[PDB]
Amino acid sequence: RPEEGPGGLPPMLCPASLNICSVVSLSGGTKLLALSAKGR
Amino acid sequence: LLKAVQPLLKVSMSMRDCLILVLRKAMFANQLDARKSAVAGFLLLLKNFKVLYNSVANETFCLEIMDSLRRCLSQQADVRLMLYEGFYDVLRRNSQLANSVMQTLLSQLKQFYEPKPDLLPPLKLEACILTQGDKISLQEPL
Amino acid sequence: MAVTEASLLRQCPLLLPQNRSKTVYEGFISAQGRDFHLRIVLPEDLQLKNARLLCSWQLRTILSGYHRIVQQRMQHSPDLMSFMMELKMLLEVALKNRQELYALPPPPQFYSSLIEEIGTLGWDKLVYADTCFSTIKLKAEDASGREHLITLKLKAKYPAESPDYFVDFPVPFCASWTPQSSLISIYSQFLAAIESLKAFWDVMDEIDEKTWVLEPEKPPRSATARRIALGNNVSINIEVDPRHPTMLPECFFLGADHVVKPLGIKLSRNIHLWDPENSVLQNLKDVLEIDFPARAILEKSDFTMDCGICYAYQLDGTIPDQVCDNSQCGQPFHQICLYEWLRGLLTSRQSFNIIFGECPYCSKPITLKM
Amino acid sequence: DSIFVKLLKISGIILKTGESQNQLAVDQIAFQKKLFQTLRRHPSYPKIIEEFVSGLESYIEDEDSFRNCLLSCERLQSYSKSLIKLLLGIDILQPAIIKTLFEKLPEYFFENKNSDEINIPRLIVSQLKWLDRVVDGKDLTTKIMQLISIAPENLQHDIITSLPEILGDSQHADVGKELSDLLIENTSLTVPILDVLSSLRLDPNFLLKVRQLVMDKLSSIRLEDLPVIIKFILHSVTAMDTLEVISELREKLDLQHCVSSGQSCIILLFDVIKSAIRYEKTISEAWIKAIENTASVSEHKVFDLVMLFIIYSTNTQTKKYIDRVLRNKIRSGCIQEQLLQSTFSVHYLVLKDMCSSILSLAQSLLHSLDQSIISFGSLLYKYAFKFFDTYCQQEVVGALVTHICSG
Amino acid sequence: AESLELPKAIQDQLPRLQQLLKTLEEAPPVELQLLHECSPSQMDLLCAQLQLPQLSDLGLLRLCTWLLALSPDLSLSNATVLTRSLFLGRILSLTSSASRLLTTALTSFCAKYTYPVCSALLDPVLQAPGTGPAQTELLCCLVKMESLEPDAQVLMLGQILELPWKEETFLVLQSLLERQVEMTPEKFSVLMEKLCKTTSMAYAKLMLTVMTKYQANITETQRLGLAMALEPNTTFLRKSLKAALKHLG
Ligand SMILES: [Zn+2]
Ligand SMILES: [Zn+2]
Repeated sequence: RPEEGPGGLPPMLCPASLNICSVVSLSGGTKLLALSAKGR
Repeated sequence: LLKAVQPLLKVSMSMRDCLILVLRKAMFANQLDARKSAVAGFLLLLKNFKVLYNSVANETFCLEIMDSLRRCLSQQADVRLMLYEGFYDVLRRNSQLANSVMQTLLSQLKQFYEPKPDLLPPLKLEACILTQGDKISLQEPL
Repeated sequence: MAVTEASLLRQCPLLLPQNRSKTVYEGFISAQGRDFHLRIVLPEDLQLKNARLLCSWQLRTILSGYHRIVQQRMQHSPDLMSFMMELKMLLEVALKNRQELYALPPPPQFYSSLIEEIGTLGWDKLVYADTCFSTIKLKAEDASGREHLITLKLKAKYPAESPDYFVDFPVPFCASWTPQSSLISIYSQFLAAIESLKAFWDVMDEIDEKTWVLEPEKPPRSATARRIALGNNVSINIEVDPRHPTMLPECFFLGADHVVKPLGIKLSRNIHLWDPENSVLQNLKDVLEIDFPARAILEKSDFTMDCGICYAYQLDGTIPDQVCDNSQCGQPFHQICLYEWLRGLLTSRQSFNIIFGECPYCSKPITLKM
Repeated sequence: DSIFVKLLKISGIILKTGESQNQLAVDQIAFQKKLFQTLRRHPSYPKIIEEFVSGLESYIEDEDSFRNCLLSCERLQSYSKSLIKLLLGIDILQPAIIKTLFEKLPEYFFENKNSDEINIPRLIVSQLKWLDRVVDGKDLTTKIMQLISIAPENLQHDIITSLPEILGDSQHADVGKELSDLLIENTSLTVPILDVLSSLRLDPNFLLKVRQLVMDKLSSIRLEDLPVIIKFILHSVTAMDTLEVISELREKLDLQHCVSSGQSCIILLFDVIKSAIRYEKTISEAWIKAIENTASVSEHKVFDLVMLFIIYSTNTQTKKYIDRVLRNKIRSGCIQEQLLQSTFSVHYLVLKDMCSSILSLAQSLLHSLDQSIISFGSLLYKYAFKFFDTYCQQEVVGALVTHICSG
Repeated sequence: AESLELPKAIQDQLPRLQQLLKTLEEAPPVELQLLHECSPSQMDLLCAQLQLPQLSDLGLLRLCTWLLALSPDLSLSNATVLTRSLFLGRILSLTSSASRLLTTALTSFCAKYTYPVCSALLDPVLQAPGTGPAQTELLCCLVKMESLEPDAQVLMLGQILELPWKEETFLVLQSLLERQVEMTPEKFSVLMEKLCKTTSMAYAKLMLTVMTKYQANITETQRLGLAMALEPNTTFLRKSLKAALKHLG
């Protein structure tokens, strides 16, 4: 931002990824590993 | 005081608008001097507050002050006679309102002038005296 | 009413006595058009010294940090009536102090009406809109062809209340808002004020271009002062009347006692030649009888106009302005640094708002007026 | 096809749409007297007036046409008076037109500064300014006053201000009385009233009466407005009115009650006083004669220092006299610590200015006997050194040394 | 007579509190945190025992100052009792315009506990007779308070709608309706219902202002009732109404 009044939220224009996982690199940027709902 | 001041006033806006605002309340006032002081202040504002801000935003402000001063031509002898001494000099340093000024004089002239020729007293001398309760006084020193 | 037979109904409409003996109250309490679930069990008698009071988890979340106040009011308070009065007013205060959690806009009027007015305006004006549609920023052009922005922050009800208008330009904008007035109305007020000031803008942009703006750097649109550089290691700052820009501004010179004098004297004698029909620069040229340097930069890229104490340019906004009255030093300083130094010295005596001392570099009399 | 429009065109005015100044084919005097004599020769001669103003009133239920009726008229042959003003040169139509003028004015309370930043209310009051004759001064007066009494502020402010053109020499004193009822009725509005009653033509005893109608409610002014009153009171001084007024005021005024806008307004206050006391030798001397006559109550207040110090700094003829009084009063078990502590805990920023003044005094006090006096002269130095500038601090230690080596 | 005892702490600490007040004619202690511990009945009893009404106007404000430093706040009730206790006699004494202090006082206090204050004072100052120039000026100044909250103005409006209306109860109401305060048609329609029942200027100004600022709120039903209300051209500035009146239909 104590914290924050509303949660107004962006998409990153990806589909429904269920079972997300994040690894924090800080090698670039943040680089994460997900499973799209269709099985990918 | 007010001659000294003006080098301030072409420079200033705030101070000019203050002087005016004050003189406004000297013109309705109770004591004698307030008027002849407020007259002297306008005469001198019109004189050197413009030859003729923007000229459109001087010709309306001058013609506003002049609207005030038509009142003073209404007021008694002392306050008039100051404007007859003053208008020559107003025109000299600020020529352009001659067309408003002269009419303003000419209208005051007409109140004493009998414009039918071969009518022998050509001037109204009997309305140029204010007599009430044996106070026999000049008003309008023609 | 007087009796809590009717006054309770009137002031807690949605509390339903569940038991015959008015011992279990249940239902809702009102607050800022919001009902909250509540079951308030009393003993067999009418005692609040001892009562139970259970909630929905929403309710407890909102009265976090007053649980003690709640317990105190239960034990100190006379009757249930005033208990609910105080509780309700307290909920009012809790929410307003967490005001940042609210503002669902009514879409059948809002999102549509706002797009309709944006249509009425035209899509060359707008520059910014938030994903929550709270903040907007718009452009207009001057006849000069300048972009002037205007931020608006709109509420759950824009047409009902005035949109808070935040604008760069210096003098305060006043917006005669009616619920009948709109974005176009206020845009037109903005254009009116714009076209009103244009002259002032013309003057400011003319100085930013043809002179070395010194103290303001990429100045914003609210700035009415302009610290201009002229000659070398002497400055003049000018603050301009927005309504009467062409009119004489407030003026003065920083720099050398020996340099600054003839500028003052020339200013005194010529100021009558000032004329508000011309531009500020075109009047300065004829009043001060000089032409200006236009960013004498690359030649003297380490000449040190800097403090000569801290050896830096730009101390916390402050600039090296105070100089030596000496041909051989001319060493600039800061007000801050020269005061801090001269305070220490034996030689230094303070009159009212002035300090006399020795210039650090050359040990000649130098004067500082705070 | 209305009597008004028809007889206006007969009398020689061009009555227009509403979008530009209405033309006039003939002289205004000729127009006025022609309209008069045409109605005179007309049947139902006192009764036509009602139909005349009925025609007028039906027309001006359009705002724009009414504005043109209010605006300066076009002169073919080169600027002239407004139509409503020109109707109001005529004695017979006047009272009714005034009545109708007044009647609807309060439609215009809320819809102000419409299109081209135009004040329909200030338009319409102005239309009365400097009538040569108003026939029924009393009727005008009583309506206009009922108007002030009811109407909201901004607008009424403008009316108030604009009262002294309007009123003829007839009725000023009447207006005098009803404003005095507004004055005791209304605190908010002491200010312009004050201006107006300064610029009207009045009896002095009346002005005295109202002056006290201030001072009883001087407790009760909103703070911003204190300054502006007090000037009046100290212009409402004669050589003979002085103690009386200062005495009441010197009691009445608090400086304790008044608490960032507070300190600014307080400064304004002392400045206004400062400017008064600057300019009346009579006031400075008399102030001090009406503090020392309150040596008796050892409950006299903060103001009775701050005034001395101010008056010492400001006025110099008095320097001996304040120091005499200050010794005589502090010897008496009056002015003490609790005062002097309180003065420099709140009123430093007032006194910051009077640096050199406090210390001229402190130097005068330590040269004395009577540890009571010298205690005060010390405490002076302690506060002086605590609160002021570094220059003041230097001067403190300077003068301390001077004692130590000589005294 | 009702045999109320103050909490034990208070009867014991009673003379500490009676000590403090004396000081304040000529930062808040924890003794003053004990005003909480008093029930308003107990407080009612105490404030009577403390002799709050006796103060200098100076002292009153200083104390208000001090009561506003309360963390936690005085409950809606004490504040009520207090205000009833502190001020009401003072207001009901008023012959002249209330002192700037009290101006300051009432503003001051009302600022924080604007509802408790004006909850307390509104009704009884108005159902009083001898209610005169000075008093009405205090209630006007209350409703022009910048603090005074939309929700609270409506609670104020809410509670003024309980009262007996005369000359004075319009003047409060106009000045509160001059702040363009939203309404249920209920409140609006009852303002109008109330309003419509008669030669007093106050009557008209109120009428005029509502017809103009609240046009947007007014049904035809209301307009007919205005029609009847100014039938009496005892009403002045009748012509003005009629325009506005007409302007709606
Ligand atoms: Zn430095
Ligand atoms: Zn040097």
